[PDB]
Amino acid sequence: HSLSSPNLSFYYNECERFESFLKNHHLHLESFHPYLEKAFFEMVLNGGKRFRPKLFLAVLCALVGQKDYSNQQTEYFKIALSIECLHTYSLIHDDLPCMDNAALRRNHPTLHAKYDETTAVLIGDALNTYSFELLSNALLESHIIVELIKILSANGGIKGMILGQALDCYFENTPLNLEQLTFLHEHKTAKLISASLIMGLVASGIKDEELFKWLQAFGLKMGLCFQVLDDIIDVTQDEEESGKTTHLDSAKNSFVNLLGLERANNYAQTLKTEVLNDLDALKPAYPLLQENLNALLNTLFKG
Amino acid sequence: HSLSSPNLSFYYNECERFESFLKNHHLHLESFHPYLEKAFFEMVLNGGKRFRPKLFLAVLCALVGQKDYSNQQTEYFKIALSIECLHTYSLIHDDLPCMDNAALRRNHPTLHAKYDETTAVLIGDALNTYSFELLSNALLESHIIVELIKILSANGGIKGMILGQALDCYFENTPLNLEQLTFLHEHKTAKLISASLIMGLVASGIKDEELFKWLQAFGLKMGLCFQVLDDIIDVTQDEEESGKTTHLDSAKNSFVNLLGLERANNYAQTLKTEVLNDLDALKPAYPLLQENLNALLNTLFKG
Ligand code: DMA
Ligand code: DMA
Ligand code: DMA
Ligand code: DMA
Ligand SMILES: [Mg+2]
Ligand SMILES: [Mg+2]
Repeated sequence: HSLSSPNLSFYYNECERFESFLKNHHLHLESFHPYLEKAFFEMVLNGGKRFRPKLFLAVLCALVGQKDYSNQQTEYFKIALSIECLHTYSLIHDDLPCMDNAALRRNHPTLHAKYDETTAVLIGDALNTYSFELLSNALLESHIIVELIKILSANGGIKGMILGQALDCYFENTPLNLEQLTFLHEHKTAKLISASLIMGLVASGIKDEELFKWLQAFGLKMGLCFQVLDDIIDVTQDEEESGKTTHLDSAKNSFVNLLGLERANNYAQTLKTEVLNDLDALKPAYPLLQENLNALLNTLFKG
Repeated sequence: HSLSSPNLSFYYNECERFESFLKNHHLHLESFHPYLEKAFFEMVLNGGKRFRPKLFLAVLCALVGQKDYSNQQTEYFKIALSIECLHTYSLIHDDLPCMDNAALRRNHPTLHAKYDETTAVLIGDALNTYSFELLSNALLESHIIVELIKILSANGGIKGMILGQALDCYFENTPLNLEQLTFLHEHKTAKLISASLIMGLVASGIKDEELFKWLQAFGLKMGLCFQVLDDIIDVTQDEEESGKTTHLDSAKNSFVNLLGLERANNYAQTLKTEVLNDLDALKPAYPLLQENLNALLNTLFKG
């Protein structure tokens, strides 16, 4: 890392510490199944940018004082892991033969390729449910926990992430317009990204309705940008760099298919610019939060 | 109905009222998907004995006074519906082509037969997540809600229902012993049945650790009995009576395959007898609870 403020340095360190927490997270299963214990958490451990926990932590590390943060660190990490579990579950089900049929994710074989289809369906299911187990076991105030579960379940469920996925699959042959593809991407991807942001504020304990509505809106815009960049990743990166299977392009609905690569790059660059401009509005009122988010987004936007 | 006490009559009425609540439960989805709104709740509406909500209500109606119950009825019904949603999700994923490949459930076509495989996977996922949305939106005390989510997620997840399902599918060709099949059935089926029982006590607000441990143990024993009777249902009932596809018998692990029908009936009859005998221990201390559970189990055990 370069020359960073104490606040930003603290945030970076917590992201590393969360990765250790995730790596040392063991679930003990006693049964006569040969591999279920290992295969359950395998996809979480396999890799990932941890973008959503980083979003969660960016809000949280900036809003609560380091000493007040310290006692509840493990509990905050449980919440961050619950977001990652739900995200990982969606990846597993996304890669299914009946869905996107992918053989590789996070530089490793997919659960249905290594084991079988059934195993992949069921572990996806397990991680879906496990997200809420982790959340309910985090030792924060009860009303905070309830509110966190409300957010994760609304955004990750039928009105959010799943609507996006169902649209993506149903209209895989139908060419959609830009407004429809934007809607799809907002649901498929942006909903969970905005959830991560507002869950941070909720987990902090701080009442701030104005900031809540800001973070939620920011996440939808930035989450759309995230997916547009992901669509570009498919044609610009090989499997060794992306960690995941390159889809056969024209078979599905992406920004690159709709606009062509050159126009999609233009759309993405101007979307990036607006995202970072919106982030400047945080700087007077919430400078510590701006700092964390700006650093996270610069790292993402560099490639 | 026959001649029942006010308490038992109240319980019967609440079960009917919950069915109305479920039937009038609407989720509004605005999107350009032609059928997702309808298909989401379709399998819940299609039918079912509502055995698990009835278990939940049997505990709850008996433990809390009718006037104290009245104000929170809707909230209690949300919790009961969350159990049913999670149960329905497991049915949807159970019937998948890669799993049990069933064309019929609850006297209706399965989601993958009526729509497609992808739709079935995703709606199952949605109902899984939706269970926790319903639970977190029930207006009871926060610490009760957290505790309810803890129970439903532990028992319905990797250490419970899913372990059972993964065992069932992995060892579909391996013939298991009686101890192994019992273990499988306890996880696959009994875990969610015992959850329904203890969730009732938790939802009531009453601290009773002795009753908690009793209900949990009772549910594992009775839930095993439930699955043994279900195994017998496959060979004794046609599709019009069961509402669901008759599996091709010897291909999987059931009590009928392991013991043969005659021995399985003997095992089931003596299991039933022990269940009802265990229920007699409730009668001095918790007579209202005994009454509700005994009536529910007599109805189930009659066929
Ligand atoms: C919706 C979408 C783009 C999922 C892939 O997410 P990601 O780029 O965060 O992958 P990972 O979690 O492996 O970092
Ligand atoms: C919620 C979720 C997993 C969406 C996947 O979208 P995608 O198939 O475009 O993502 P990827 O390119 O990472 O498979
Ligand atoms: C594990 C198992 C036996 C599932 C079928 O449950 P059920 O007999 O309660 O079916 P339904 O929910 O349709 O009444
Ligand atoms: C948790 C769950 C749905 C288990 C199904 O067991 P099964 O396949 O024996 O049940 P059914 O005979 O109802 O399909
Ligand atoms: Mg994909
Ligand atoms: Mg089945």
